[PDB]
Amino acid sequence: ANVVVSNPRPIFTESRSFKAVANGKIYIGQIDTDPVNPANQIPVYIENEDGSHVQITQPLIINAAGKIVYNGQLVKIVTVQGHSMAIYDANGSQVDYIANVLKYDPDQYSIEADKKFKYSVKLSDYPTLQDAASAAVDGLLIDRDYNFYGGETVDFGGKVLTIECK
Amino acid sequence: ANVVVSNPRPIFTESRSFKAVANGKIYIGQIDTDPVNPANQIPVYIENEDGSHVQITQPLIINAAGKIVYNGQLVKIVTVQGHSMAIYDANGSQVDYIANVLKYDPDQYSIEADKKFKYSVKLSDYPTLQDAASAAVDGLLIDRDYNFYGGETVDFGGKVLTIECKAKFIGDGNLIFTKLGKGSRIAGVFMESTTTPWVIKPWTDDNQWLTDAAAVVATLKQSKTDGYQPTVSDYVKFPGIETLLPPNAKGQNITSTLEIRECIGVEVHRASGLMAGFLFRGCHFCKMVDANNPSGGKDGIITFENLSGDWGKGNYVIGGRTSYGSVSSAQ
Amino acid sequence: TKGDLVRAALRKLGVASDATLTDVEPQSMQDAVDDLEAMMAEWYQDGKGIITGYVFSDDENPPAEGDDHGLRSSAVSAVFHNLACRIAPDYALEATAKIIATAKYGKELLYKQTAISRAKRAPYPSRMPTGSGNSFPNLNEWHYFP
Amino acid sequence: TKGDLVRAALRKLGVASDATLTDVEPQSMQDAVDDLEAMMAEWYQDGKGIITGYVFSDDENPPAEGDDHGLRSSAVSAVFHNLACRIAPDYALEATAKIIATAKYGKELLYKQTAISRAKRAPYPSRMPTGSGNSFPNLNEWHYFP
Repeated sequence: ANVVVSNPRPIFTESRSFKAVANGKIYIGQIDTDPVNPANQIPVYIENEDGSHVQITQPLIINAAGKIVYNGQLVKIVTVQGHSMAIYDANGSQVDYIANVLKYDPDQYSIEADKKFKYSVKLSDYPTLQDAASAAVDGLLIDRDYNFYGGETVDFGGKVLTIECK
Repeated sequence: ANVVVSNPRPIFTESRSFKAVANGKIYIGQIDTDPVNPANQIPVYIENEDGSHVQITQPLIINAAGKIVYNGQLVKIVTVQGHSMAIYDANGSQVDYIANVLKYDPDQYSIEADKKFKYSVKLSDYPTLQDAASAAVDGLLIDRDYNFYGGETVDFGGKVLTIECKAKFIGDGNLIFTKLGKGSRIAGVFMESTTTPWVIKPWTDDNQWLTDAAAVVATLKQSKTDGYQPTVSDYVKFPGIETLLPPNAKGQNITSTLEIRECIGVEVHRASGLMAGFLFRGCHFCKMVDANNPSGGKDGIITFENLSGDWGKGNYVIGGRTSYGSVSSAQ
Repeated sequence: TKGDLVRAALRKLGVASDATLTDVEPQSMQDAVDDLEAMMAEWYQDGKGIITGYVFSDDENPPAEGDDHGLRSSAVSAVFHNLACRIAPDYALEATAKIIATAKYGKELLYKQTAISRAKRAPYPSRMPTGSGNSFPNLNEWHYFP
Repeated sequence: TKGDLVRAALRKLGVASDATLTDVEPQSMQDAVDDLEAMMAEWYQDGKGIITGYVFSDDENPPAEGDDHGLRSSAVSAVFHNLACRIAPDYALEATAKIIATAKYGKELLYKQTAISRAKRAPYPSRMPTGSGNSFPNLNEWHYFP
């Protein structure tokens, strides 16, 4: 859509020189508070595009490309809330502090799309009402005509359905 | 989890070199226009470390690392709208031109599904009803039972939400719904208690009456229908019934109650349940619309309690019917 | 942190730490680099000035920060004392005796090898004898080789 | 507090101890470390700059303090005392007389052994006769002196 990140691939550099942060640490924690404190600091998860979340240690390691790395590979790190990011270099000096990091990006989109959307099947996407009946898990929509004969039975499988006929 | 890590400070490099832009000027403007002209310029905001926003002029100074900087310190520069961005270096050469910054990564319907499909949340995908209620911005679907206890408060965030209950709410005490806006609907609701309370039947099989105390005690059973729980009024009505009844069948408070507390426009449609009650506390302009055969408990099926809050007005029973109850069905 | 100096950006923040600041982030975002480029035309007059390995930067597409320098690792220890004195008037101050001395001493070292090679006598005139102490005297005048 | 001179990270708090600070941690970051790296870059050329001997950073966790000492002995009394004088203007102060004297006299004894290796007088040219006081030289004249 219209949503895009500032850095197409996350990369962290020194404040007044364009050179990657080497052997840096990133502390991820609650918004508008220092993530240095363990109390504010939150656990970070690797978001697998499969639809799995696994838990890893709270600090993120910065390689020599200035990119996030965990388990010797480029990872996609997510949190369960809006977070603050604090970039620290190898001398432990604070390069940059970002109080607010929030994004809507649903990628994976197996787990996400169940919770953020409603489901109604349209009769136009099936050739028969029987197929659209078994494919209705919540909503059912009748947007076109259906022929029927004496003694034609349609089964919904015991599912509770809100049917809308237009 | 879904909040992907990012740095709000964009990386700047030259068009034909890897050298980072420095001592530049950045003009922010309207969608698909040149931001350089003052006519197309739009307010640039700084997102502070208190989460507040202060308005600044469109020119942004670029540090020697190719990142955004303003006030001489590292800050987050945000906008409240889509915008055009023109990146310039110190020599006045135009590094980039972005016609509309918020236009980027389009295609692949997963991202673009936000603007063209109805939102709803599902109770199975959130740990609790508290989480599912506050995460509901449109629909709320109850696809599993929710265990509740008295004093359980579910915050809906002050939003108009259509709660479509295709599953029960199990528990005893008050399941408290707060902050539901005007025009909110609760439809298909069912309320069932976890325990099965004792009930007495003071009628025959021809649906008359039993006026003998021992005969009412003889029909004593644990059920949620074909009788209602022993009332204090029943003790006066049938003399000596109380002594005959066991202690466990007396003093009962077993009702599964959905309480709408201090909301307006919340109308409970298709109210059903076994040992069910609906208590509207402090509410005004809230109706019970077409209740379909509920069975009452110690708490009334239709209860308007305006003892807390101001005097009730607009609290109506329009259509529907009720059955059983150990107290007044409409009170 | 700072790695290898592949940019005048790393030089600039170190120069600001020498002149005024006590090893903290500078307000500069292009200041010392402008003085560096102007000093490296007085030095390295197309290799006829002070040779530091410098190569010119266009400063069109180069922003004049990440700009070309090509300076030696040896030449780093000189320049940041010279540039420290150059941004000293900019703050309405004047550099101390340590900075100006090392600035000249660093400039001296960079030109040292150049001054050694260019300080050499020219060949013997074309009027030196062929020599009869050199066998088979023939040549009139001299070769002008040695 | 004054640290050991084994590595640049631990060296740094002892450099600042000389110049200004007394029992205070250095507010020097990586800015003063790179100045020491380039100090022994020019000096690590060993054709011009005075031979110190040094081991350069291979990146430990800090990229510029990943180094180790390669120092001779007179270089031990030279390099960090010189660095202390360079970081004294950072705090807008000038180093005391003991620090400047030690760094000089440390650099002075360091070039003492270096000078003998590099510089030696050239022998006789090749206009040189063998000499007739020679007894069986087995040559008449010489290619140079030998």
